[PDB]
Amino acid sequence: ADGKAIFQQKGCGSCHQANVDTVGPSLKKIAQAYAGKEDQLIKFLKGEAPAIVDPAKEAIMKPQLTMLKGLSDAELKALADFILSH
Amino acid sequence: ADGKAIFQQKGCGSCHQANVDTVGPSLKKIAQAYAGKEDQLIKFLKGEAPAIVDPAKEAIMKPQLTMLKGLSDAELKALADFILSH
Ligand code: HEC
Ligand code: HEC
Repeated sequence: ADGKAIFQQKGCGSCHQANVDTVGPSLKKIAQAYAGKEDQLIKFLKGEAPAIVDPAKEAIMKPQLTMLKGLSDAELKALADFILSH
Repeated sequence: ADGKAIFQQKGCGSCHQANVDTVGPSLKKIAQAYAGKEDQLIKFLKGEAPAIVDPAKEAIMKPQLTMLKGLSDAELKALADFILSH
């Protein structure tokens, strides 16, 4: 699986730039928060774990997770590993 | 159906403020573009009609439409009529 392609095509980049906080936190910031926590990042992406980066705006991000409900666990992992690479 | 509640809960407001263009066009701008074109706005929301407001960023908005695939046509109309009210 291609985490970069999934990220692109689900429209995530609109709120998540690599190195700058905008509507959502940067990928760099998310990657740092979830360093060594890949399993938890996958859980988050499933709606299974709490926001740990910007809880003030948790409810804004939550609905975006609905996009990901067609992905396998391997694809979710690939998406997580793309995020973590930043 | 409650178009305002649908808008809120699908997370649309993150990119669409009432009166200011941000990541996406303002609701006011969209409402003006689709004045007298409710049917076309509903088609757009279904993935059925082209972007007429900001075609440069059509591909950014498109994936957001996937959220709306659980809505009835009446609910899509309510969402359209909430947008149009601006
Ligand atoms: C409409 C803007 C928007 C879009 C589009 C968006 N996000 Fe977010 N995202 C946010 C906001 C706001 C936050 C901060 C709230 C939070 O931390 O949960 C956030 C936070 C996150 C976080 C950190 C969660 C945490 O632990 O705090 C991850 C991971 C994430 N988004 C992934 C994604 C992915 C993957 C996509 C594409 C499926 C996506 N986002 C699309 C707005 C967006
Ligand atoms: C990640 C930011 C983002 C989110 C969240 C978002 N949009 Fe958009 N939207 C855009 C962008 C960028 C445009 C400009 C491209 C375009 O006009 O299609 C746009 C344009 C539109 C338009 C005008 C389409 C046209 O004819 O040009 C409508 C209607 C719209 N969005 C409705 C919605 C609704 C309803 C939701 C919630 C289900 C939503 N948007 C969520 C970014 C977003």
